Amino acid sequence: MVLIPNKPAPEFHGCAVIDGDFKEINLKDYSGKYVVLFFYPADFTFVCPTEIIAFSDEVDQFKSRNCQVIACSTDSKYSHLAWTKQDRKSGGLGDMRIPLLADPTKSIARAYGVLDEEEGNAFRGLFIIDPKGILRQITVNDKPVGRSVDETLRLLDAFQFVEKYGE
Repeated sequence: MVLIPNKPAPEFHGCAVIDGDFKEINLKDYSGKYVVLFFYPADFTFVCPTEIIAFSDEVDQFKSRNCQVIACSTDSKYSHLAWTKQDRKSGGLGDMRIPLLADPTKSIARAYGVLDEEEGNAFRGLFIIDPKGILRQITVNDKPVGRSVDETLRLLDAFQFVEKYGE
């Protein structure tokens, strides 16, 4: 919808696969932490399992900034689980260090305004949310083009800097 920074981010709950298990997560569960919520389309893709792997591999950098990264797509909780079990060599996902939140009702994606209604999957949206649950950053790419880990870290730094100071 009309998503705007400096307003409370739309709340979301759902089943996410974490370390090979189904756990229910809620945006409120991360109160006190920064949250990067990023959506992707399809799954076991011939290109770009790599983008998700990219963020997973640098998960250390996000834990460092007191930030929880959450990946999300319009697939079922079971599809996600399958992607983890598939190794990286096959077009799979290998080991995952960040939660895959499943959005099969498409409601979370439509809530963050990133749903391609014509095709039924999400755009490449990225959202940064405050420890108080306030939206700080909105990024949406056309489907072919992916996201930088460095850019997300740069933004996280800027926001956390302003949070401590402001100049």
